[PDB]
Amino acid sequence: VSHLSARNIATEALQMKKLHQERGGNPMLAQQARRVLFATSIAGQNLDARSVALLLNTAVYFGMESDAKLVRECIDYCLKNDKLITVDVLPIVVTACATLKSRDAREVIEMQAQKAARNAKFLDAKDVTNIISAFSKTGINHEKLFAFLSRRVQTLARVGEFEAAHLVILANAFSRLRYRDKFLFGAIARRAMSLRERVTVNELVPLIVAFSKIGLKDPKLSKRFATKAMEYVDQMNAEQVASMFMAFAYFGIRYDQLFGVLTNRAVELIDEFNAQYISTTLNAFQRIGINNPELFDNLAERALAVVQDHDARDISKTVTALAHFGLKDEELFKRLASHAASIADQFDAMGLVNTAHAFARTNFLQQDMAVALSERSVYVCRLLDAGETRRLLWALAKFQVRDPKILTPVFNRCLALHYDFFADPTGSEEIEEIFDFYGPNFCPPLYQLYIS
Amino acid sequence: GYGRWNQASVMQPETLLDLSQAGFYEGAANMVPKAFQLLVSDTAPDVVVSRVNTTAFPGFPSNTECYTLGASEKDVAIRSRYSKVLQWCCLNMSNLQMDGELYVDFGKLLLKPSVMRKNRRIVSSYTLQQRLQVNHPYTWVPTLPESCLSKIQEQFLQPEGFAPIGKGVQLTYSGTIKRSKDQLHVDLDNKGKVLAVNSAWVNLQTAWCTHAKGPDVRLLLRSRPPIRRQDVELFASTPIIKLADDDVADVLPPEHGQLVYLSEDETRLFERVSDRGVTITVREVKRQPLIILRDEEEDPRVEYSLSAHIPANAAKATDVRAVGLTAFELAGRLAGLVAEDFVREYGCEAKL
Amino acid sequence: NPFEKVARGIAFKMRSKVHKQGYSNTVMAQQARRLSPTGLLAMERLT
Amino acid sequence: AISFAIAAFGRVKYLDKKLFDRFTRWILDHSKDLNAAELLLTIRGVSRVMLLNDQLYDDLGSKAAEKVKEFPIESQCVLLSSFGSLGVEHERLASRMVSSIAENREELTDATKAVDVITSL
Amino acid sequence: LHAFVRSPHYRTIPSAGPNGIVVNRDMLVHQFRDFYKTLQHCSLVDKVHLMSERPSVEALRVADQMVSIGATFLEMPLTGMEHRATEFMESMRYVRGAGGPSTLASYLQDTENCRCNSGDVVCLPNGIAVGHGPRTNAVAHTTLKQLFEVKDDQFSFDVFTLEQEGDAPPLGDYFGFAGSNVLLTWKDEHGLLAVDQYQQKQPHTEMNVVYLEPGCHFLSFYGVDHTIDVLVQKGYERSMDSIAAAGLNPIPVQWSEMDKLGISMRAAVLPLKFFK
Amino acid sequence: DFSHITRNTVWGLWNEGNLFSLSVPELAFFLQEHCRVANVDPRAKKSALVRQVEEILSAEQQASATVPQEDNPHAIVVTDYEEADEYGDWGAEPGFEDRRELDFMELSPRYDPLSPRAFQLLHSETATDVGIASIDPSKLPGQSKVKNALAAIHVAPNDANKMRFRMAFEWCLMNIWNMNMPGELNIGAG
Repeated sequence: VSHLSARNIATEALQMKKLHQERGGNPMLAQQARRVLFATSIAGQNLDARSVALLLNTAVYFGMESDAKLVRECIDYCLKNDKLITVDVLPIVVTACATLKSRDAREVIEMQAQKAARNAKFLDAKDVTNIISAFSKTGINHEKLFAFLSRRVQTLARVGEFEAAHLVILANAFSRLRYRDKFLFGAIARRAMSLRERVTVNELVPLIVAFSKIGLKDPKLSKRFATKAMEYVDQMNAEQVASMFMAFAYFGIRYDQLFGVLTNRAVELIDEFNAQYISTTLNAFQRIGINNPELFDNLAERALAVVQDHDARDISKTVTALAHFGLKDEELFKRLASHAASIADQFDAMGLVNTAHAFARTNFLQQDMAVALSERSVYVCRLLDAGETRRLLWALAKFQVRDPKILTPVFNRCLALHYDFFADPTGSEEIEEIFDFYGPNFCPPLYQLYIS
Repeated sequence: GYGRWNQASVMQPETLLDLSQAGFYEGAANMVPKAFQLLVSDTAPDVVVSRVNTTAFPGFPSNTECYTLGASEKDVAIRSRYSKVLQWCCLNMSNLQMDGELYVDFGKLLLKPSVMRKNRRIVSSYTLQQRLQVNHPYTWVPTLPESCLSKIQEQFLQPEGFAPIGKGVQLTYSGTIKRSKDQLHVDLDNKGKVLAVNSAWVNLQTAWCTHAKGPDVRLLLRSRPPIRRQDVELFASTPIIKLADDDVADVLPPEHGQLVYLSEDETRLFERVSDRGVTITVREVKRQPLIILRDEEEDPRVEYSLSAHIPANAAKATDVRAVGLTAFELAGRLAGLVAEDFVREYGCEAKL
Repeated sequence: NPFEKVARGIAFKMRSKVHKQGYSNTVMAQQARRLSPTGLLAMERLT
Repeated sequence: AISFAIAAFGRVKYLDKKLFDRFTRWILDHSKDLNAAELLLTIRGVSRVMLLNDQLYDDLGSKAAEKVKEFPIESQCVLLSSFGSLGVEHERLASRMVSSIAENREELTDATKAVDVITSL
Repeated sequence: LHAFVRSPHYRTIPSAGPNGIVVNRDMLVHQFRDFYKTLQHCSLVDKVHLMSERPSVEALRVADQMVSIGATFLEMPLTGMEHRATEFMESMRYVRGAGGPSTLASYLQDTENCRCNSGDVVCLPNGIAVGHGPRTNAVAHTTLKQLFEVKDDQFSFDVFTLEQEGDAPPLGDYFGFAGSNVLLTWKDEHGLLAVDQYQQKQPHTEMNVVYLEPGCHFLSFYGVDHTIDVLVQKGYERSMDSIAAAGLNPIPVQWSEMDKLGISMRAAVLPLKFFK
Repeated sequence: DFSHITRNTVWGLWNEGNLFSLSVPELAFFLQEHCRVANVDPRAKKSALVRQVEEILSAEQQASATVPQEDNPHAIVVTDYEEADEYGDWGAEPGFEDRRELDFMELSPRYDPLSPRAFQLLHSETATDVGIASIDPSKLPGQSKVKNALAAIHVAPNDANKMRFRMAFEWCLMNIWNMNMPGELNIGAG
């Protein structure tokens, strides 16, 4: 008996999104948009392709899922009316129906893939990069589509037709998509190389990150990227410092001069360190092996200041990295142990066993974390692999834990996987330790299996 | 029709449409996020990675590129999934500033012919779980044969810590009221005085772990919604029931609501504390329904119940999953012990 | 601390996912809308 | 107090659903007895809140087309722009209403209003 | 304002084209990218799109399919072009990729018997010119008389049927036109004949004429926009001075090898007008 | 006032834009207990209390609900260098069961060698398929009028494997008959 004009509603929603995004985002605009859009309902009106994609985009932006009536009504008219979708409105719909968990939200994407596979040839640069960016987030792995789009990108990159803003998008989308090709990445690198002095640091670091994320590559490419990184170190903050430092570590090439200049310039912005990404820059050293102690002490001095920010992964990685180059400074270690004990509720199996192994390595054992980690181990002992199970068992052995409810499941698991447990030579000494610490009484099957 | 209708004011550009909606979020049904589980024993919905040494194959004899599949155990997957879902649900409930309790009940599961379709007998577990979430066609009826109490006490009650506390064979009444918007539950004393007036239960985590020919267990997590204490005080002066020499009658005024289900309960209690502050409580109810509304409750029913208590502080100190694991472990024992008489002389469970 | 913020966001998103326009709630409402077998003949008698 | 309220609501875009439904039902029940200078006060108010009703707009358009001489020039322009904004169409209203704006052309402030009327039409 | 070109095929490019002079396969590819850059900078075309690769080198002629006279298009008749009709299909896609189908020249393609070539029809301010010779019939001129003709004080549009000899090249090759009443013509018999034929028609045009040495390929378009620029081959130097003396900025481009191939400016690009 | 007014109730009222449907003592109690304000004059009318409650609620709200539906450079992330919903437990996936019967096989939308058009992994020890069977619930206290009732029972893996195999085989037979290619079947050991 009364509806809302969906076209003008879409226009108002577009204006509301533009105002919310560019001003800071007070929740009033979000609630206003949700209240307006909840009553909206596509009906016997005749909305064209644009007026449906706009509404779907705004609705998903403002925090709506398949629960809402509008989203369910808008995911249709795409199941049944497929020819209406054009290249201009394809990425909007494709990236709108990505985080949706509905089954019907995964069929649409499939259709779109087909309608892109035969049309990856007749596109310009902007359409190609928009479509690639839209399809990156969904998670599909249609090989023919990716091959066609890679060809088209290679053809377009022969004569300069990409501004210094779409190379980042293309490289990031391909790297996240987990698809590797020497020719495409070489062409992208060459095109980025041609636009000299146009690419700023803010547009250079993401390219390095994307290329490093697919680090299974060959030299002479990171060699040239080292040269460009020389002059872009001055006007960049700690975030890109740490990110590109991890990227260069993952490249696997020793850049003595680049590492030296990075160390020289990094100490000025030690104050900007929020202690959240200190884990990555600490772990990258362990990844490569550089043992410069000056910046290590500088990093360790900025720890007690910021520990609350530290998360479970951050603490685990930091302690694992500090295992090598063992300062064993008790003042940081007590506070870190207590903080991780508080956080110890949320953790990860593999992370659990590295944390226990590092704590046993550092020879600093206090009752609280010891008992807490021993309690939380049982829930994850089920899925650990051979060496990881061995490390956890030795961690309990160092912890002096005799509770049958803790040792029984791990002993059962190692009994069920004795062949791989006893086949590790590098860890051999470790198994040695465990039995001569505990004794022969616990698991007689393990007794005569070892004695064999 | 006044005030210079021919001079329309200049309409400001900073006007965006706004709507007012009332009652959209409020309601007992739309209160908290929910979850569901449908678990059948003797299952193994998982595959195990393994590798072998294949040195007798001409062509690619290296074992690095060798991958093989293997089977797994039955209970571990079920227990892990149940514990993970319980942990997530309890974390959410504690995040919403609410209190709740764990519940364990013994009985049987019955399904309407709606779930079955096209004379199929093998259905995916995911498909069944998704199909039992649209119309709720399950018809669970709690029951347990009474000719097992001799061996019920011989279940390691005392060795575990279960002891008989309080006064047994207590007589009470349990009734429910259907108000204009919600439902209320009332506990009446043997005399007729109301003991407690609470709100309808809401189930956050549902688990329906079935079993063999014996009884199956339906572990649950519950929360209690708030209630105006004005209504609590109001349902204490107006009489609800009148107890004659033999018969009982309803006197509730029509303006206050309606009596829809009332029954007589004979209760006794047992308690255990396992050196951890957890209170595992066993209760007995040999209920005989008196005033019924629906049709499928007209029979005497004796049933068991296990319970614990998880206040709104387990998100930081108390290990929630341990209580659930213990309850699931000790429910299987009582399921096994009464499995025989559940099918021998009373009951028939022809699973084929 | 970031994990606590993530947990708060996820919990409140899941809470906001539940309202009166849900698919399951609509299904139960329409199930309640269904008339009884005698309801049809009662409407015919009224007509 | 219905036309005044509708205009006050539509001048600030605070449409209330059920209240507006009852308002529309009332003004549909008694519609043949609405004096001039009140159709103009309700059409703008109900069109600035983006309500797409067919019967209500049909009735209001017919009533406004019946009484044309009472509406002055600026009222004519605003009444045309109100229908024009949403996208609803009415042949009788436009045909009967552009004649007055054509005959009284010389009283327009300038040609900008003329091109605005043409666009809205 | 929309221009389409096609990249050459490196594997199937033939040496020693139909003039007895060998060609360098690499040099074509080297020069094509510089031509692309000049075309996209020369401010004569709004957009340039890079067509995909195809085996046949005769497919490098993007033109000779479809001519833009106004908001509408005109497809060319299928007469002797059937052997490559398939690739024609592909071309249209790119056009439709960023443009509408317009009239599809239903009126022109299905005009009983048709003989038309892109280059016989050249637009002019309030005028159309059809090069009646060995490529275009009088039926096409009558059809254009029916379609693109309006006569009034302000609805003034005219069509000129220009006579030429049998051995003359297509009309748009030698005598062209550039904005602001400047008319470019070869200084040969064909150009003089065309200039005289135009002069006998509509004396009130007042069209200045600039002469170029014969054998020069140049590209110039009326366009909805007004611009002072021309594309000239980087060969004969005197033509550049002759055209620059009149106030027109020339832009040189290298087409030696492709000239030996036999490919002209008119067929190297496909001009189009796209509207809303 | 009393205990019925909680954080969830006020949050819902705030999100539905109906905070004024509350009494002054309720708002005063909410400000004095939940928001933890210093003190409130017991004279302020509805507007001041509503504005104060609203500002306090908005200021302390920091969990962003919007998800950016756009592409943006300059953003650095280190993450790579459904699982909960895989078991289908945290809700009812809308628009389910309304699809072609392709649950037992993986079909994705011409000739190509070494390109399986339909894959179906199978196992003998492990089978993810439950079964149903009939029972007589007449004994049970309350089901004294229903004669048939289905219960979930586990099944032998071999029967489920055979059922999936024949379900795929009928589809393959129909497809190959529609195409009418020369049909061959191979059963290889290895």
